[PDB]
Amino acid sequence: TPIARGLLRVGLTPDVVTILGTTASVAGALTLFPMGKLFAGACVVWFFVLFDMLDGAMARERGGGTRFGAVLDATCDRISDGAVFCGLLWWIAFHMRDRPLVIATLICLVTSQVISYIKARAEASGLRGDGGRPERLIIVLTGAGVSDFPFVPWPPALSVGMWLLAVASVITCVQRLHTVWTSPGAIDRM
Amino acid sequence: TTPIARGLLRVGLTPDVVTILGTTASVAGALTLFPMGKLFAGACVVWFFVLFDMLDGAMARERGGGTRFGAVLDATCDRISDGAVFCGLLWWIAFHMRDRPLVIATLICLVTSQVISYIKARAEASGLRGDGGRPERLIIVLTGAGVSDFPFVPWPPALSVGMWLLAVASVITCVQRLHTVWTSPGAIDRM
Repeated sequence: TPIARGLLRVGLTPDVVTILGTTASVAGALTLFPMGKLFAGACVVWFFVLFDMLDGAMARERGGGTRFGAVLDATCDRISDGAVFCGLLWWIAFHMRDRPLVIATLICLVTSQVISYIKARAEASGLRGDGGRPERLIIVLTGAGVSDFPFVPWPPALSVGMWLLAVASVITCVQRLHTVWTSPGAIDRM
Repeated sequence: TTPIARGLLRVGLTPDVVTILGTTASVAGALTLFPMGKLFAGACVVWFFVLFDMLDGAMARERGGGTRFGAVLDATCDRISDGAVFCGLLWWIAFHMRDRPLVIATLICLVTSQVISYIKARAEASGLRGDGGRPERLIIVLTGAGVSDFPFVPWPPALSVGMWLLAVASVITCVQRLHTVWTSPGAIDRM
């Protein structure tokens, strides 16, 4: 929060900081992961996960965020996650011989979008759509970093990371739709 | 074509069930045919079930109302279905062609097909608008695919063309939609 104050000082808006963080996160994911630099990629993506929380600190230290800022931040989280899984997919698909893992990665790619989508769409209709994102990233990035750990790496960790997530994510989808289903007013006709 | 909705309502099928079955058939088709290189058949099937999913709305109108859950489920299903189309096409492109830029274009399409819808849903969740800039997206990629695998007289390049246009168009759409958020009433008031 002193960081947020100093970033305000220089002329950065919260929106600008989100876009730059997302741009840097995406570039990191798409530069490092396809090269097999999985640990470095993981550290950079975690960094910019954390660094993007500074948008809220900056908004608070300006007396307020905006609705657009909220929407932009969320959209950016989706873009950034898509980019994480796409970089990992590139490494996995073209530098390994684990097609089941390619499948698991694609499931993670799609479910990371859909899980968020269900929430936003549920809210757009006045229903709830949460339950079951930081921990999903924790799983896949820890798996990757350990797989490529600078010492005593455990290559299987990527696959374990991905497969767990893929299952966990699918369940989350089902869970979230259930929360939609059981929201008050969900079944009223209009 | 509301008598199909009439008859499916009679049998006891709700719009929600029809949406779930249509989406499942579309996903099975996309993930079964596209990775095999049967692009034309895959495009026909996906187009079929695109149209077949309109029957949920027909049933809702001829039922005195859809439901909120139904809307959410139908949209969620559209997202799943689009992910499946691009995932099957990607499998084909990535492992049975030698076109790395085309893989990139397909991944861009894969992600943007989600993000475009997301911007809309999230803006509405905040009381803003987030539309403008899907039917033509599928028209593009599926036409490219079907022509690429067109019976007897195929033109393979049509796939790469289809994807590359879509990828670009899709990126354009994303920024357009955010602009519509930005210009929504109340969007930039600080709170």
